[PDB]
Amino acid sequence: MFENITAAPADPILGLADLFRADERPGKINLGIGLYYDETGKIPVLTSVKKAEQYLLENETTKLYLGIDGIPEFGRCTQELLFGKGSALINDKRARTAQTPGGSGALRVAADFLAKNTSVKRVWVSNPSWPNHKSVFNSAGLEVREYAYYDAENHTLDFDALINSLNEAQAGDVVLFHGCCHNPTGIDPTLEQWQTLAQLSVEKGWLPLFDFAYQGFARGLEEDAEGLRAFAAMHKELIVASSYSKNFGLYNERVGACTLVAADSETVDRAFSQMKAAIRANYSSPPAHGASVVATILSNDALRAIWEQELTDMRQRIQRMRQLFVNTLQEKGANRDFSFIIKQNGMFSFSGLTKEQVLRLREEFGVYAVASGRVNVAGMTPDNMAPLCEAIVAVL
Amino acid sequence: MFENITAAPADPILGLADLFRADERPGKINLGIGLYYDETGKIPVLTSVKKAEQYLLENETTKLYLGIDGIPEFGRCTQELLFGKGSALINDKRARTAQTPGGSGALRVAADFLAKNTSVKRVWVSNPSWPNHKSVFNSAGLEVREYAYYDAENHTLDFDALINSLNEAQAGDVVLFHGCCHNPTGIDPTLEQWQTLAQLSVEKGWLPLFDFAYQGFARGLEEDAEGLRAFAAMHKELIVASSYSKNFGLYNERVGACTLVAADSETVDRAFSQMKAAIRANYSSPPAHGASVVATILSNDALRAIWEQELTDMRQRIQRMRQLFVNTLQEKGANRDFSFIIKQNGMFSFSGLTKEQVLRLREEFGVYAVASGRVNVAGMTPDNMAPLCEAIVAVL
Ligand SMILES: *Cc1c(COP(=O)(O)O)cnc(C)c1O
Ligand SMILES: *Cc1c(COP(=O)(O)O)cnc(C)c1O
Ligand SMILES: O=C(O)CCc1c[nH]c2ccccc12
Repeated sequence: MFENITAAPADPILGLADLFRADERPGKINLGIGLYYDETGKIPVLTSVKKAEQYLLENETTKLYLGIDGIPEFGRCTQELLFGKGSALINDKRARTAQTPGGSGALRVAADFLAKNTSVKRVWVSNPSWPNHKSVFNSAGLEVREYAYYDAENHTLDFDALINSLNEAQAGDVVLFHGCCHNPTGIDPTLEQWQTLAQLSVEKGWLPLFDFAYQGFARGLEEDAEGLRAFAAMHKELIVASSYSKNFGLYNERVGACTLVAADSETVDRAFSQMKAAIRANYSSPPAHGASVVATILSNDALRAIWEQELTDMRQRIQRMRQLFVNTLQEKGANRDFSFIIKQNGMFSFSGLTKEQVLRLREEFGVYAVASGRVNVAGMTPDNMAPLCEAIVAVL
Repeated sequence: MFENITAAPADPILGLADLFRADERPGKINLGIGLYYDETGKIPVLTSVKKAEQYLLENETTKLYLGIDGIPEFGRCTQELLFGKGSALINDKRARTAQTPGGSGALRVAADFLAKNTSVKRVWVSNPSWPNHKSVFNSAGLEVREYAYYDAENHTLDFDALINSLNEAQAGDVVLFHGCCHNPTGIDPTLEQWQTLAQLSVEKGWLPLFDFAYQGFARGLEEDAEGLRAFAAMHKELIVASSYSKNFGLYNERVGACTLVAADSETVDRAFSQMKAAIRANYSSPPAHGASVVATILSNDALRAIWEQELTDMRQRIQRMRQLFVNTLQEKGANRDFSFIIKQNGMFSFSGLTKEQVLRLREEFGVYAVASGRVNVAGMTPDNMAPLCEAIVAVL
C-alpha cells in the first residue's frame, strides 16, 4: 500500500533546521527559523513561565480533559489582548475563542471550518507570505490566491499594487492579513492604511482572517492590535488566528488561539458550534500545559508585569541588533545601503540577498538564512555580529 | 457569512459532560466519559507524573520547537511498548513513530495521510464502535463501513458475524481494530482469534489500523500487545494509533502516537515523509509537556517502576469495582443476570440498558451513562456503589 509513496519535498523553513543541526562546522550561525535568542545565544524559557510552571506543578490536582475549546480564562484573556479593555465585541458577547495547538493549529481549524461551513472557495494571501499558509489552506481544499504587497525596489509596502491586486478578490472571499510584524517582510501598514483596507473590505464583501503571531514585537501589546482593532470596528464578522509561541517563548507547548466574530451572539454561538465540531474531528481537545501557563501569567498582576517586561526586553533587544546589523555591515564596507532594515519590525528582515548568495553564505560560511533571503535578526548577537557581517559582505 | 450556519449536534460523549457540569443535583454520578476515578472519586495526577514534572521544571532550559514527529526518545519508547523489546520491526528499522496530540490526533493524522497518499477509499470500523471514529475518517473524506462484532444476546464477540461481514471488505480497504479493551463493548478477541484475524487480512489485502488507547488496563502491558504483535508478525504494512491518556492519566496534555509500519526502511521513510507532511499542514509540531513526561518516565527505571505500579493499581481497582458492581446489583434486586460484566475488559461495561432506561437514570436518579448503555466502571466507588445500584434496580 505504501510501495509507491513519493517522498515529500522539504519544508523550506523547517527542513533547514535539520540541515543546520547536521552540520559539524564549528562557528555555524542560524538565521533561519524565527526563534528569539538572547545575548548569550540561547533560546531560554522566560522566568515568568518558569514561575507559572512551578505554580502549576504545585497546584494542579488533575489532568482532566479540557473542553474542546480549552481553558475559559485563557479565552477571556486572549480576547482582551486582541480587542481591548472595553471592547464591544466582548460586551456584546460577539467573540468566541478556541484555544488551539499553536497559531498553526488555529489556521487549520479556521480552514476546515470555512471549507465545511461556508461557501468560501479561495483565500487571498500576501506575496510574499509565510509558506505554511498555502499548505494549510490547500489541505482544507481551499484555493490560495496572492495579492501584491511588497515593493522590492523600494523596501516598502506597495499600497496601490496591493489594492489593485485585491480588486480581483470577490465578495465572500477570505482575505488574510498579518497582524503586525509581516512575515517575511517586516513591513506593516500604517494605521491609516489599515483604516483604508478596513473600509475597503467592508465594501468588497471580504472575510478578514488575521494571522497574529507577534503581538508585542513591533511597537507594543496595545499598538500592535491597532489594525485588527480597526477592522473589528467595521466588521460583523472576522477570524483571528493568534499565537503565543513567540511573545511567551512557548514554541513547543503549542499555544495559540482561534477567535471567531459574528454580528451577534446568537450567530457567533451557532458558528462556533461548527468550529468546535471541526476540532472534535481533529485533535479533540487542546494540550493544557502551555495554555495554563499563559492564562496564569495574564491573570496575575505580578507575573504579568514581569512577563511584559521580558517581552519588552526581547523586542528592544531585536531593535538593538537591527541597528547593530546595519552599522556593522556598513563598517565592513558593504556595497549596498541596508538602512531600510531599520524600518522593518519584528524578528526578521528581508535582506535582499539572492537565492545564490544565501546558498553561498551557507555552504561557504555556515550562515543559515532562508532562500527568500529572510534573515532572523533575533538570532544575531554581539558576538556573532562580526563574522556574520563579513560573510554577507563577501557575497555581495 | 455565518448567518446560515446550522448549529452542530453535540458530542454524544463530550456533550454529556456539559450537562453533567450544569446539573446542580447534589448526588450526581458520572459514568459517562472514560476517566479513571479513585476510591475517593477524584481524577488524580499520577505520582510518577508529578515526579517527572518537577524534573522537567528544574531541568528544562528551552521551549524550542520540537521536530514534526516530536521527541525521538518518546518514539523509541512507544515502539518498545507496542512491538516489544527486541522486535524485528525495530531492528529492521521498519517502524517510524510520530508523537501526536492524543490518540485522537493520531487517528486524524493517519486519516489525512491515507486520504492523500494511498487510494484507500474506505475504513471498516466495528459495530458498535467509538463514536468519534466516523467523524475523524469522514473529515478526511473517507468512507466508514461497519463490521459486525458484538453478540448482544449472549454478551460476547460474534466471531462468525465478524468474519462474515469483513468478506465485503475489498483488498486495500482499511480495517480498524481496537488493540484491547474494546470501546464500548469490553470484549476483545482471544490470541487465537487475533491470530486468525491476522491471517485473514493478509489473505484479503487489508491495511490494519490499530486504535490502542488502553494498553495495560486489560491484563498488562505486554499482554495487551499480543494482538498487535501477532499482526506485526504477518504484516508488511500497519498503522498504530496509540494514546497515553488513560494509562498515564495525561488526558489534557494530548499524548499519543502514530506508528507507521512498512516492509522496509526505505519504504517506511518515504511514506513517513508524507505523514510528516500531513502534520505540517495541520498543527505543525506536537506539544512537548505530556510527551516529555512520558519519555521521562519510560526511560528511567525508578519512575518507570513507580508508574507500572500505579497503572497496575488502576487496573486492579477497576477489576474490583467490576465484581463489586455485579454483586451489589444482585444483592439489591436486579431481575437480570449481570455476570457477563466480569468478562469484560477495561474501563467500561456494555450494560445492556436501553436508551430509555439511561434517560431515566439521568433525569430521574442523577446517574450519567452513555446512551449506548455503556457505563464507566472506573467511575464507580465503594461509596457510590449502593445508590448507583439502587437507581439501577429502579429502572429494570
Ligand atoms: C510562527 C507563525 C505562525 C504560527 O506559529 P505557531 O508556532 O504555530 O504558533 C503563524 N503565522 C506566522 C506568520 C508565523 O510566523
Ligand atoms: C480515548 C480514546 C482514544 C484517544 O483519546 P485521546 O484522549 O485523544 O488519546 C482513541 N480511541 C478510543 C477508542 C478512545 O476511547
Ligand atoms: O468515552 C470515551 O471513549 C473516553 C472518554 C472520551 C469521551 N469522548 C472522547 C473524545 C476523545 C477522547 C476521549 C473521549
